[PDB]
Amino acid sequence: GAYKYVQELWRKKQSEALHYLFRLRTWEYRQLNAIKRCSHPTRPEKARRLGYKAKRGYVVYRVRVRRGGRKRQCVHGISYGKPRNIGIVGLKPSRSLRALAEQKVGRRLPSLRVLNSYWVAQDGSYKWYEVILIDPFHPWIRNDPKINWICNPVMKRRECRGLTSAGRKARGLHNKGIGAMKLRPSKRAAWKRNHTRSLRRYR
Amino acid sequence: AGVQCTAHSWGPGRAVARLPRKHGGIGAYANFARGGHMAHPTTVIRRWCRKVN
Amino acid sequence: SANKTLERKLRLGKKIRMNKNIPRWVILKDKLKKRWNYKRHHWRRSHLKL
Amino acid sequence: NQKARDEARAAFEGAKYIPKTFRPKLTHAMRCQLTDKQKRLLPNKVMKRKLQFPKLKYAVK
Amino acid sequence: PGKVFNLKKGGAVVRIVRKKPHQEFVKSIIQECTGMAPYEMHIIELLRMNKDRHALRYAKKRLGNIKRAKAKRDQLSVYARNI
Amino acid sequence: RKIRRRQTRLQKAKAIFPCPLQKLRPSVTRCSQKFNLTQRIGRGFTLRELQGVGLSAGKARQIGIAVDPRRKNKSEESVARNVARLKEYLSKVTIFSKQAKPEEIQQAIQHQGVVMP
Amino acid sequence: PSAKMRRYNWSYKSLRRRTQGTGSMSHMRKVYRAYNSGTLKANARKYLA
RNA sequence: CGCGGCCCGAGGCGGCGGGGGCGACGGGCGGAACUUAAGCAUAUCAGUACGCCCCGGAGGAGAAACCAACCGGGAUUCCCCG
RNA sequence: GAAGGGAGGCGCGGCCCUUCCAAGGCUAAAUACGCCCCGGGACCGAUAGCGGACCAAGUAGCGCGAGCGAACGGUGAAAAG
Ligand SMILES: [K+]
Ligand SMILES: [K+]
Ligand SMILES: [Mg+2]
Ligand SMILES: [Mg+2]
Ligand SMILES: [Mg+2]
Ligand SMILES: [Mg+2]
Ligand SMILES: [Mg+2]
Ligand SMILES: [Mg+2]
Ligand SMILES: [Mg+2]
Ligand SMILES: [Mg+2]
Ligand SMILES: [Mg+2]
Ligand SMILES: [Mg+2]
Ligand SMILES: [Mg+2]
Ligand SMILES: [Mg+2]
Ligand code: NA
Ligand code: NA
Ligand code: NA
Repeated sequence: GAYKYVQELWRKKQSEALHYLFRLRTWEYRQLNAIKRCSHPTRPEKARRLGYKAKRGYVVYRVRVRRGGRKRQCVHGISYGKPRNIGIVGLKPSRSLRALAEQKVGRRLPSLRVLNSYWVAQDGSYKWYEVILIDPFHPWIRNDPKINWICNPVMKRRECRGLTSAGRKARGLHNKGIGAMKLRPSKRAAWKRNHTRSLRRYR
Repeated sequence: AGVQCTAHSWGPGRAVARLPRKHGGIGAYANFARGGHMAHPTTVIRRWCRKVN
Repeated sequence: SANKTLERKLRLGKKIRMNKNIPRWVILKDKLKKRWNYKRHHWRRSHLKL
Repeated sequence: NQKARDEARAAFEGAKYIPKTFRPKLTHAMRCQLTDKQKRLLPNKVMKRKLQFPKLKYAVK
Repeated sequence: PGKVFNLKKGGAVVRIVRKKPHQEFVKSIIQECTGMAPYEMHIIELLRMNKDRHALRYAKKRLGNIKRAKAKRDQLSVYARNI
Repeated sequence: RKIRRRQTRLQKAKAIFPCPLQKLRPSVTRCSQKFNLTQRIGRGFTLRELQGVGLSAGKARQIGIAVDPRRKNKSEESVARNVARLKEYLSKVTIFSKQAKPEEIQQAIQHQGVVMP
Repeated sequence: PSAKMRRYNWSYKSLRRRTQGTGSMSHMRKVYRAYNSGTLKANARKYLA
């Protein structure tokens, strides 16, 4: 029941004990680099829930990202077209901060396979996430039927093609039925299928 | 066919007709120019078959 | 110029060795109609850019 | 060169790591690939299930 | 509408009809090593001063759902009226 | 495309002789009020029908029956209809052991199309 | 000295002027030949099995 | 003031991986204006051109926190129909 | 900022019914498609057809550069020229 106790404990983020621990952790992370290897997961139970195992080939990295909205990249803050495309500073990114951390780590470590990620802290100008990564050429990984599927060549750079959980949510794939019929198997594919001009032999 | 070159019209005021020209001054693009495209090029979306009850 | 690198000198060397006509025994061995080599150049007319 | 290559190849006949000039000729993509038995591996529970219900031959009518 | 008119609907067939203590123990233990969140203490104070509609407004503003808010108020009322 | 699809069908049928290409699938009613009184082919038999014929999902899948544990029956008439369908199919199905000589296997006929329309 | 090559879709003529197939393509030719009519597939099958 | 354990780090050695290329098809982002409205600013062109990143022989999607309202169906994909 | 929860193409509050179980993961088939190879055509026939039918074409030539970019088919049965 130990992990049940841990889970119920982690549902109370505003208690004095967890508040103190969070303050200590956020101070500690603020003195380090933006990408860093961890010796072991900071949250064992959440890592287990997301698929982590304690064997050779599983690694954990901590990633930091900045908070807030986005500003367009145009010289002197001038858009030139029609008045409806004139905004500069009030925009919001189309993908979540959790999905941006995986992209940063995947770019930094192109020889590993990304699996999942989870929240670990925030402080008012930053958020921290942890990413689970797999080494696809370690023999323990290659000879295990439970994780073998990630050694296939189609699992290359999953985060670059929006295939992780956060990318899938940004694509609208957590929904089904009414409201989700124009976005599978992808938005562009559905648009292409709905606008094709079919010209049969016996029209 | 006929649209792989770079050709633009010179304006009036040089004593030549107003069709598009290549860098050396050769006429291009128009259907009455040597090397140009068809006025209405043939396409495969023409209806080739017919229906009979 | 008179103060060149060896790299430029080697590329100009190949241009000179290639400025030749078609040999007479080649023209008749291959039954050639066009007997001039149109990849020749003349110093007074060309821009080698090398 | 052929004689020298044959001698050297006989020198590394049974080692774990041999010079890269003697390894089997493949492409990059097929070199970096799972073998056939690694693809057929299953967890034990699925192995048990797939043995108690083997494929059978039958005809209808 | 939303339903086809039929004075003998479903008269041709006969229908078929379909259809934890450990959790409470675990919750009680965690309640001793940690307290209550700051916004629940405020609701407890309001319930102690006899201001029910104020408590409902506060909970609804905090949670954003009226059913969850009423459930929370009923849950917390014991720690206020038990004194 | 017509020729290619036919060739694929023929090859697959050759590879599994004498098993039929299709599986036995249930008889269901068409949904709305507009098609209320007619039947079509469904996805798979429910567990209640199999219990009616005393079979398991593993055995059913072994002898070429499609099983759909997602579907639930809504009346007893459907259950009766599909139990009768299963009984007919079981009456008409023959099994070959690994001890049968090759000749009598050659004598078997491979069924075409939908199993029982 | 950028690691990648300079290629732009707004000019398919320059892509046409310099690209794969405008040179000898020695290694690719050899591998394609060994695959379509040769023993590369047999070797791969033996190595994997 | 010395030395053992754990923890957090540093330098080197061995064996294995990565990087770049491919006018199509595929996935993810950033993202116009000409044009139509007989003017034009919301709208349209267009979730297009183009820029950047990433695989494969296909990719993506996929076994219901689904449709429905019926004498109901039953993972995904593709075709016909409106 | 949470504990039973989600949905039923008009919002809010109340009471029912019908259906399903998010915030973790894998999966063949039916489908798309250039280069390259093979087959066919009520297609063009040297100002046409690809820019490019010619032993040397993205060649000669032009531009600081990004780029731009042609013209040129035919003796005769036999060179018996
Ligand atoms: K021309
Ligand atoms: K649009
Ligand atoms: Mg998937
Ligand atoms: Mg033309
Ligand atoms: Mg090293
Ligand atoms: Mg236009
Ligand atoms: Mg206008
Ligand atoms: Mg006008
Ligand atoms: Mg105007
Ligand atoms: Mg639109
Ligand atoms: Mg896939
Ligand atoms: Mg309604
Ligand atoms: Mg597939
Ligand atoms: Mg021509
Ligand atoms: Na790359
Ligand atoms: Na490939
Ligand atoms: Na002529």
